[PDB]
Amino acid sequence: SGLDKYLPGIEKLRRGDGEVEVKSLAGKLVFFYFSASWCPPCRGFTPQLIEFYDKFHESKNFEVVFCTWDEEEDGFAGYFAKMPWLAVPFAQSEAVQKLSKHFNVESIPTLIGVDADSGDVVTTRARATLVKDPEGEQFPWKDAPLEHH
Repeated sequence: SGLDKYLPGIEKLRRGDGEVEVKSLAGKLVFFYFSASWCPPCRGFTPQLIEFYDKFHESKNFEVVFCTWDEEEDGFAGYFAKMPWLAVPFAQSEAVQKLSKHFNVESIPTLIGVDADSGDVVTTRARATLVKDPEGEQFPWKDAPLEHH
């Protein structure tokens, strides 16, 4: 895929106490969710993305991949246990730290959605738009063309 740029060499992701192949994300919009258990504004945003996800990840053809800023593995494990989507393994935090820099993530929560097939960036403002569009009437909230982000 186009995700090789963002998760170089990462062939699988965690899902629950299992694993899924990255290649299984083809054709979907893939949201990188930068968050952590210790982050105060993240605690109330997570459930709101969980509700959206449970509703629409199959019909709206998207996936969400937790990219943790947790540094303690029990914090990460505990937060990931409440989530219904995928994560970059805690053992591959270095890949998350590099992606965080790649997208200039300055604070969390932050959600970035990219096309899994081409790797283009489709939206960088979904954390701000989701809370005002719970039903996803403007999803995927594309970033406005012809500008900078």
